[PDB]
Amino acid sequence: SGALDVLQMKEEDVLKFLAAGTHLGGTNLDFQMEQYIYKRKSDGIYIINLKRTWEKLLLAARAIVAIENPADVSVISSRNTGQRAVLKFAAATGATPIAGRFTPGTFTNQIQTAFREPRLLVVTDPRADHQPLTEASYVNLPTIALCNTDSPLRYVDIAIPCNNKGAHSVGLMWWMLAREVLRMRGTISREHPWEVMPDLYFYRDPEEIEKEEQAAA
Amino acid sequence: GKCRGLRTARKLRSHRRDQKWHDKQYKKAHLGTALKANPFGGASHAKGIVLEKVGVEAKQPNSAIRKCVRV
Amino acid sequence: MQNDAGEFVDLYVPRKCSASNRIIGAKDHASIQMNVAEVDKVTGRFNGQFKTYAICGAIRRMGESDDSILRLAKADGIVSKNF
Amino acid sequence: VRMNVLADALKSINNAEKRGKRQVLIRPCSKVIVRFLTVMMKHGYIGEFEIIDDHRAGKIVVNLTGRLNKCGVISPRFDVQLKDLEKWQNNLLPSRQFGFIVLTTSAGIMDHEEARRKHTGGKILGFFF
Amino acid sequence: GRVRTKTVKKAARVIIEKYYTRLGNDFHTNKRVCEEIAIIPSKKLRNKIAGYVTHLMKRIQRGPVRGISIKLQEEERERRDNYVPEVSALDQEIIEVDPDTKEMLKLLDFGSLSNLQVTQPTVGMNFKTPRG
Amino acid sequence: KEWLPVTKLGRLVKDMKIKSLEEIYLFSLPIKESEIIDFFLGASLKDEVLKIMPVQKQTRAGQRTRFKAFVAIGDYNGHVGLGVKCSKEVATAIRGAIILAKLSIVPVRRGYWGNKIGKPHTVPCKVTGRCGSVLVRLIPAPRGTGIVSAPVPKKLLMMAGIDDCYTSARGCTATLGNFAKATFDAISKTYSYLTPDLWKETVFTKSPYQEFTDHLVKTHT
Amino acid sequence: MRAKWRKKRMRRLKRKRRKMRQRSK
Amino acid sequence: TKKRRNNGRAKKGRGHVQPIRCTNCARCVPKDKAIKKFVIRNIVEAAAVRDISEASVFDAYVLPKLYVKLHYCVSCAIHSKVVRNRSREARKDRTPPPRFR
RNA sequence: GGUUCGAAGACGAUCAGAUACCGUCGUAGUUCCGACCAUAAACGAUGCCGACCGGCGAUGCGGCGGCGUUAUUCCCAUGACCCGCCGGGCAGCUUCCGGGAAACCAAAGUCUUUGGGUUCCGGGGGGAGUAUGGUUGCAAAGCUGAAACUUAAAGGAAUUGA
Repeated sequence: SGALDVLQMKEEDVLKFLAAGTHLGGTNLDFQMEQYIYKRKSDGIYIINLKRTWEKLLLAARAIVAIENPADVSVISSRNTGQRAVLKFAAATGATPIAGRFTPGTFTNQIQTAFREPRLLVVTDPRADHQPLTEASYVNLPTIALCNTDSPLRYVDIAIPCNNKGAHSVGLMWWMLAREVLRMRGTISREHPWEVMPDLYFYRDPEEIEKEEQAAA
Repeated sequence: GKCRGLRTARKLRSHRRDQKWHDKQYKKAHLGTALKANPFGGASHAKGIVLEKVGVEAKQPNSAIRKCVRV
Repeated sequence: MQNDAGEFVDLYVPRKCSASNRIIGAKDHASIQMNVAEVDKVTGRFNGQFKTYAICGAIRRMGESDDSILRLAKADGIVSKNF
Repeated sequence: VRMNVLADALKSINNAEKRGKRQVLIRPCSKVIVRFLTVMMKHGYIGEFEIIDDHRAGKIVVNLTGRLNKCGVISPRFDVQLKDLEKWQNNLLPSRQFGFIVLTTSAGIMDHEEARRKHTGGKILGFFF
Repeated sequence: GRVRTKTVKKAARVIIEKYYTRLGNDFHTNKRVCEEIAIIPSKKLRNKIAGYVTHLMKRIQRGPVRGISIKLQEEERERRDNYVPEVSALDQEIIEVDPDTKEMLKLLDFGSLSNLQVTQPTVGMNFKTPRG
Repeated sequence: KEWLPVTKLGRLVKDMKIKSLEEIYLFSLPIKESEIIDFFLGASLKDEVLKIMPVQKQTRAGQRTRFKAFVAIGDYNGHVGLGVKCSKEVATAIRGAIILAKLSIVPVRRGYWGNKIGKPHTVPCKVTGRCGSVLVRLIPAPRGTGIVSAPVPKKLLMMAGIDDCYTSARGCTATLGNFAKATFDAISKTYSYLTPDLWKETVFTKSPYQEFTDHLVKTHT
Repeated sequence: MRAKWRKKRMRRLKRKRRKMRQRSK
Repeated sequence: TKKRRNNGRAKKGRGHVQPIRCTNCARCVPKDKAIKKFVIRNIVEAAAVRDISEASVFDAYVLPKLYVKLHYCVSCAIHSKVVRNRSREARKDRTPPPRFR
């Protein structure tokens, strides 16, 4: 994860976190997350720490490298912000996504024919994605979650600090992980800048399709 | 126990005596009124001169005249 | 778990939490096992080995599940010192 | 008023074990409680600790190993015999395999396993299993 | 009270889903396109089904119908899933940074950036809206 | 007549691989199948019925009756159950309480009163168990005493394996359901009571999902 | 019989008797 | 058996409060316990905001509102259906009903 | 000292009958100054002093730190608005700290893992706060306060129905 200038944060990964707006946190605060916070602005916005982004982007991407079968990874977003960020992710690591609407009693219930049984849960937001995680109790499920300063920490085993509500911010955190797992396997080089573009993983609003199809000519 | 001191020993012991007189199967025991009332006076059997035969009715649900004596 | 004569009598040794020293019971589901991968110091790739851990069911819903793995990580040199 | 010190401290550490702090600060400190503490850290039910001499009475910062279900005290300190120590232990420690009863003898504050070797009864302070 | 039971709409979306090509708007023609292929044991039940069809065939001409996929707008759904822009949203030269975000990055090695247009936060720390 | 196992841990068992459910107990993985438990202990297992209880629910035309089967089980050597089920006839209720128990079996500890020379014979320390408002307690006790208690929590222990033990009790014992529930939980609390024979640390082994991962990609979806 | 209106009734048939037991002095 | 936490009345620093006469009945009710309302109302409501404006004196005029403060006992409230009974969690909602039109 | 109200009373309506609701009057009383009386669901139906065990959004009193508007213009500091820090106060919200028979309680928690110090008090229902004696008062009444006899249920919190 660190000490090693073979896994370290690059000059080519500072002007993507700033340009999207992932460091820009909130006003309210839960008592657990004050060890990922630098200092408050005069305006009312919590600036999230950026060394503790990289040192906690690779540990999580250290568990997914320690996971044995590509299938078992249950990736989720209910919310419509990053549902093109959990499906293209599946089109790089070979996970099993469930985007849009969780059918409760998925993990817990046998007799159904939607019957799942993963070994890791990578969920885009604990607060919204509530029903996922309580199920992560009744069967034992080492959990990951892209949390914020706001949310409570019920059934999660790592807390990655970032602004996870925006259009530029959710889909940018779903490429590095997939980058930094694929680099940790040897399928993309640490050398060649990775051929895929970061805008492949942001979800498309129905208001900028009327901008893009209608203005091409 | 509630008054936990090391030299209380009497405070503790004036309170239970006081108390046990509230106990029924005891006060019924520790006053002279139980044996003043009682026909046998304090005893397991005691003989007597009959004087008339008498039928007593029974109480409800049940009914049937019950055959008694007056001694 | 013996008599005098040293022979191991009790039918299974349970797990124990790597965080707090509380034994992880048999009908305790919000348990966890989590392996974490190691990575070659010059190559930046998987070595073929990990650094396992565990967390019990009483600690997760209490709130302190994401500040016990970092107190166990850090100390085995996975994560750097200053953080 | 704080009529009796020990039992401030002894619940405190227990209530920092149920919850589970890495260490516990316990406020006004004595030569019975630091003493008791060393008897515990002689059988492994806690680890090493530091006392903080502020010119009043000390504070103490123990480090709590999670090998500690409950600590407790007895009050008042009754007067025990060598003929009358079975029927504490036999009603105050859990098992015949583990448990300890600290008391105070003329020849020192110590555990009930040792006061049967030195053949000395005396008072009683608390227990730990 | 003309509302149709689940026997109808079950067998309508299951007849639009596969044969969207053959079918259409006319009631009197899909009255035959519903009968050639299927098994339907009543002429009244035959007519209920074959006209909700026409009720449902005019709703593919405006928006995406919920309980049913088709091969024409399911490729054009995924058209946008396979979109990539030409100039990226994040790789920008003139980026904005505050005098607290300037002093936290400089604590790390990134301490003399040539493309940080260092700015200021608006003076006065009132933000909240009143109560009632 | 086939056993067609659905889950990932049950398909493994059905292939004769994961050997001796002490291995599943270690990993705390939740059993929701019947035959696993039938497959490991089986003919070593003996059931009973302690009480069938009726209950009702006032409707507008009379009322609906039903019957309630609490059922005991567990080998004369270290594991037991205590399931319950409610249905509209009795041998439905019986059958489907047997199965629901076998589900929640648990493996009992046991130890020595005093001296150590032979075998383990009682509840290794003073443990208490409750449900509702019946508080059972299980005090350790010397050889050939026997089980000193009431009919209910005698007919768990006897089987359990715990051979000699002094009890206590509280509360409304007539509310059998609770009692029988109160002493089971209790024995559930032998393997979660930490002594200094278990202060020696944990050395981790491997879950059955991780080692059997290439075999399960080829045998069931 | 409500409580308060019973405790009138003990209170009215005690105050009569205090007339009675007076006269016999 | 207990049903409300704050027992029918806002009072936690006092012991005794001052009484107020119910304006439908005339019952004494504890200031805090009461149901209160406030009414602001032009002397023309909807129908009579038309006849006067064409046969009036002043070039551009405004009429006065009529301000009352009401006070209800509990059953005076309930009879006149200013307020309902409510379900057990529902109860809680001190969030007042929405006044848009 | 007697405006209003208003136990007792007089009428009018009401009803099978109403010495009850409503309606018209109206005494004792309602209000002051003096001395008695000592009880109320006198309530949080919840002893006082002590330690300890979570998270937040308000609020009142006192003290301290800090951008910027506004007032006295001439600014020194005092008032008014703005974001925290600490102490004592009345309440809230959130939650697998924990408890309980549940409702529910950050106390009603730290209780078969049963001991921080100390004061009042209950021991199945009625009979019965009765009789009696002693006590206190002008009086009504207040503090203390039994027995013979009488009976397998009173009762609590929650379910479904009607």
